[PDB]
Amino acid sequence: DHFNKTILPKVMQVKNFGRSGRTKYTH
Amino acid sequence: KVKRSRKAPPDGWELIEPTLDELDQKMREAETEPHEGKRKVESLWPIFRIHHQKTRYIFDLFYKRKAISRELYEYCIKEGYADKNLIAKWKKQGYENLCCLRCIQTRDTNFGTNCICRVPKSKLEVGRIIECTHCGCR
Amino acid sequence: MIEVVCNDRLGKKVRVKCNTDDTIGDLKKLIAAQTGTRWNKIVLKKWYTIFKDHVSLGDYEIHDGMNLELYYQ
Amino acid sequence: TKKFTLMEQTLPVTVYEMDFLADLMDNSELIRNVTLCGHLHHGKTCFVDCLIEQTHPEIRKRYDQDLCYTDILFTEQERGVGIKSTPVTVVLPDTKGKSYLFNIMDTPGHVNFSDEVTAGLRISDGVVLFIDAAEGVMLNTERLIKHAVQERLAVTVCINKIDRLILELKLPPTDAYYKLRHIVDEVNGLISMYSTDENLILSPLLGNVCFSSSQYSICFTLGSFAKIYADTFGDINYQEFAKRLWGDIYFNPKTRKFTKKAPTSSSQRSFVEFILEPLYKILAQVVGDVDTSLPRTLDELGIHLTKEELKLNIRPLLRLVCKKFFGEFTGFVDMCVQHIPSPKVGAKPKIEHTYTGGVDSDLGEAMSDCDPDGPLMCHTTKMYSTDDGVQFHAFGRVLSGTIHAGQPVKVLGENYTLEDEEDSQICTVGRLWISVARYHIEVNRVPAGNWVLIEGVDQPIVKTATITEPRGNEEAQIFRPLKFNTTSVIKIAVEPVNPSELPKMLDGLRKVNKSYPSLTTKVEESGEHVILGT
Amino acid sequence: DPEEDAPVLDWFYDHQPLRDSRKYVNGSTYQRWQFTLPMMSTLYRLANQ
Amino acid sequence: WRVWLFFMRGITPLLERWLGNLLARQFEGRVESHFD
Amino acid sequence: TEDPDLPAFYFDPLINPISHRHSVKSQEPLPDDDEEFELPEFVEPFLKDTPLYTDNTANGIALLWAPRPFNLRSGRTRRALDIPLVKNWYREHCPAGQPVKVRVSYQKLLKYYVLNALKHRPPKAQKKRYLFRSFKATKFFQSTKL
RNA sequence: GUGCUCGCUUCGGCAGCACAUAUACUAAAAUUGGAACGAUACAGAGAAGAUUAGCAUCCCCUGCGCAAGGAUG
RNA sequence: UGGUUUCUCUUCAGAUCGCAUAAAUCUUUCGCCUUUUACUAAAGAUUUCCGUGGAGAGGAACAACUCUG
RNA sequence: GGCUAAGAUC
RNA sequence: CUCCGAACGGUAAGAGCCUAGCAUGUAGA
Ligand SMILES: Nc1nc2c(ncn2[C@@H]2O[C@H](COP(=O)(O)OP(=O)(O)OP(=O)(O)O)[C@@H](O)[C@H]2O)c(=O)[nH]1
Ligand SMILES: [Mg+2]
Repeated sequence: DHFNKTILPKVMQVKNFGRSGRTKYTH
Repeated sequence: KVKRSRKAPPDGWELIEPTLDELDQKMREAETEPHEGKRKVESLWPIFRIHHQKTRYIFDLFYKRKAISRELYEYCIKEGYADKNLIAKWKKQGYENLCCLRCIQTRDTNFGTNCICRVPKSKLEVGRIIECTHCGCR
Repeated sequence: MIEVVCNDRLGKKVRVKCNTDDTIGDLKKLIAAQTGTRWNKIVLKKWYTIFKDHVSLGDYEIHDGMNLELYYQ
Repeated sequence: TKKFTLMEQTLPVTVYEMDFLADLMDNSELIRNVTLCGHLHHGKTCFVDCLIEQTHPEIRKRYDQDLCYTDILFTEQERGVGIKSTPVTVVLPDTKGKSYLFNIMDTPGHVNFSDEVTAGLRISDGVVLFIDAAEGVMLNTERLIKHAVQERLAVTVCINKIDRLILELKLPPTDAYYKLRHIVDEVNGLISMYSTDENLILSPLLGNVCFSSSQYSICFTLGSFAKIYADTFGDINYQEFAKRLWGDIYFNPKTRKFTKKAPTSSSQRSFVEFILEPLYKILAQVVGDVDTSLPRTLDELGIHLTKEELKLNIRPLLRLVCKKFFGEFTGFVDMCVQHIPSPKVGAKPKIEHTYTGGVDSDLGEAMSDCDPDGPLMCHTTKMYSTDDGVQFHAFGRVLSGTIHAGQPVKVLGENYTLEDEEDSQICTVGRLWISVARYHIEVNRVPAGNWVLIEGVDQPIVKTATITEPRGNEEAQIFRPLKFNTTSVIKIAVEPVNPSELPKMLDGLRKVNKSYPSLTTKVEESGEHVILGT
Repeated sequence: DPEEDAPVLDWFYDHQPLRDSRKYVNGSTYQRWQFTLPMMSTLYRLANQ
Repeated sequence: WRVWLFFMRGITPLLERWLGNLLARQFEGRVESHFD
Repeated sequence: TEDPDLPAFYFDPLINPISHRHSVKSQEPLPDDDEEFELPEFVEPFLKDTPLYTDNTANGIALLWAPRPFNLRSGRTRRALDIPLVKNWYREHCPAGQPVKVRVSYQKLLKYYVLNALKHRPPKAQKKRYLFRSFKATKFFQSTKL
């Protein structure tokens, strides 16, 4: 969480080949 | 022990208060008895023996002596002083001194019959000092 | 603040976030708050190296993500 | 048949289909062609179901959900507004009650669906409209009053949903008569726009107002409630001297005097002391205390309620106690006296406003009896559809004639029936019968007055058309098309997704133009198929 | 209080009369239960919160 | 309480098939070439 | 009803009243009253006017407009795992303010409200019953109460 | 054991009538034979390969497997 | 005509059988993907389980209180 | 003894 | 803005010695 995660291109939630959940928590 | 109703039991309960307390203290001391001495099912024998004497005290006070009121009789059967099924089997003329309600079950025996508890000694064999393992006595 | 993951055997694996200068006695209180045992009966181990009860986390160089094999005493 | 509802194995009826239904269609003096209009949701389609439950022994009433049998379309049951009128023919007895043909047609009441009302009003005779007693007049009530009086038809108001004034507002009965008089003054005040019925004023003393409750199955007309009073050991000359319970005040001293004076300081009118006072009391006795004094009020009013009916909820027990008390809807005796002027006998201005003259050849011919006119005098004004959607069915009231099965009819079109005869396209109409809400009769003959569902003569018909026999017709003037009294201002274009299905959308736009009258599909010059809507 | 909750005094306090009341009999082994009009009227006052 | 009572209501038909074989092993003891 | 001091049927102050109610001119006795003066009447009215209007009216009418649990006069079995007690204000457009936690919690609770009713609506046929009742009829189990 | 016999017939009892008809891998037992890849001490995965591969034609263990994996002729 | 209950067992359930609602399987779809199971939810139909509804059969409690007619 | 890319093959 | 993951793919490979928590309830003379 030390990164700002806004300069990053679209989204990087988990880069470990296990993204079952597809959410960003705005809806 | 907690009465588990808190509903102001009527008259006659104080007349049967120390008698039922002595039977309840006997069963609680029998429940705290260790498993030593009893072979396999002999430890459950004082559990039914204290339960048989507890049902005989309420039934004699209601049917035989007829001193207790019916309102105190229904409060005693609801609080757990005596089982309603044990008093129902004793109402019939065919069974008045039955050992336990488990011995009267027809599906309990492997051969599909009754136990030795519900059998008179004159109709039985000559040499037999057997006791009912499920019920507890004859 | 390092996120030490006290990952023992048989499913007991929890995350424990503690300060760098925090002592190991404060870490066992946080590890017991996620595992459900007494903090006095928890012994942390890393290949037969039983940790002490008075040494800070900054002395062991336990960085973020440095997992520990939890055991019970 | 997953398009609309239909019959269910020929459901029975208290009226005989041959001894009573066949004889009523021949007698033109007892026809009573009516058409209900109502407001948007004033309980008109549900009220026709109450007449079915009073006539048919099909007990499927409002136990949990409603029993709207007039709305046959599946979209009408899902949306709940109804987009198609359905003619209903049943046997509603009067107070004497021998037999009435009761040619009714329940039209929807949405403001955009005014074209279906103008099709039914220009075809039927009776214009008995329903007003919700909770809201009063509305936008649909003002447009229907101007449309009915301009068509030279009758008028008879009926304050429906009268249970909302007691069970949903808790209004006092003294103020309820002041509110009910505000409706009748506003309805008669709105009726004073077309100055042609100044002697025909809508009033409950003249038998025009007919109280009812479509939600809870009640009827409190002045003729019917007096007959229910005299039946309960009254013997006080029902419908002969009981026409004084409006404005007059009864008094227990001088009990044989319905004077107009006010003896006591708190003594309301006779309507709020003999009619609305028990009606507020009977609803309060069942919905207020169902465990105490409920059989006491039922035995005092003479209502033998069984133990199974006593074990119901508060809503169906209120409807079952009212149905056992009132019973048959005898309130339409006032709707047969003040209204329903017996078509083919007293329908002389009806043919004068529909046909384009036709003096000495068709004016005296169509105003004559059913049989001896001869060229069948047919005029359809609504094109229904079957379960397949392809084969259409016509619907119209025969003015004077009888073409049963064999005789074909030249389908006189809208523009192809003038002195310059363009096309007729005559065909044999052999599948003509009488229609109901859900069931469908199978009749051979078809006299005047009744609504005939002619089949097979609807393919060269795109709008309200006429049908006459080609056996010597003198080519009279055809009927005028139905003015919808509302211009379809909204226009939405429609084009298929795949462009290869161009005649498939063109054939569907032609069939949709025959169903809805106001839908005038005008093909634009740019090739875009437009559709005008309300 | 025994002023507004009078018909629901003893019935709304335990689970054994909730299914085996046997007063205005309601199917003693937890069957279809039938109540009165002020019995459900005092019920709706507590459920309105 | 409602969600986790339904969790055991779905696992009670499940776990008899999940752990049914686990309690049973302690007493029972456990391409295109085909077309050519 | 705001308070049970008002009577059974009462003209509520939150009702737009009838303004005139004097459109007719009948200060003098009408000639229809003298015409109906030869109409006698001595019988009882259409209902027995021995009681009043109503005693328990405010409690009874409000119970009629009550929702599905508080309106039926015949209580069924209705298992404790079948009375949700949370969907009464879940599918109701609840939040007046704006919490960020309440928005997705109301959206997800309404999601499983639809999804358990959209495709999960079978006729629910079955053939078997009495699973644990077969164990009670065995020769080894025994029933008691504790 | 429970209730009754116009029984002996006292009312202390006896005899008869009616109901109740076969529980129990039987014991608080007797012995009988042994398994950690578990610690400790010894040396410490070679500091080095010329056939080029799979598919089907008999069983133990991990796992909940109508997924899967090791060993196999 | 004549019985309020309670427990056992025999069918069909096309009624929100359930005014509320779980899991697994099969055939198609998406996201991650690195071997696999545990994965995300859109459609449809097959079981299991939590339960229930009318109608005959056998026991117990006042069946006698006399219920409707 | 069959199917596998004259099975690829100096 | 608060959507929190678990196992397998992993510790080898062996030599001599040492000690343990376990299980069956028999027909026979
Ligand atoms: N509770 C109650 N509801 C009523 C009563 N009368 C009418 N309604 C309601 O009013 C609604 C309107 O009646 P509909 O059957 O739809 O007929 P309609 O008034 O012509 O309305 P549309 O069909 O939409 O044209 C019905 O659905 C009823 O729910 C009543 O007396 N009591
Ligand atoms: Mg309608």
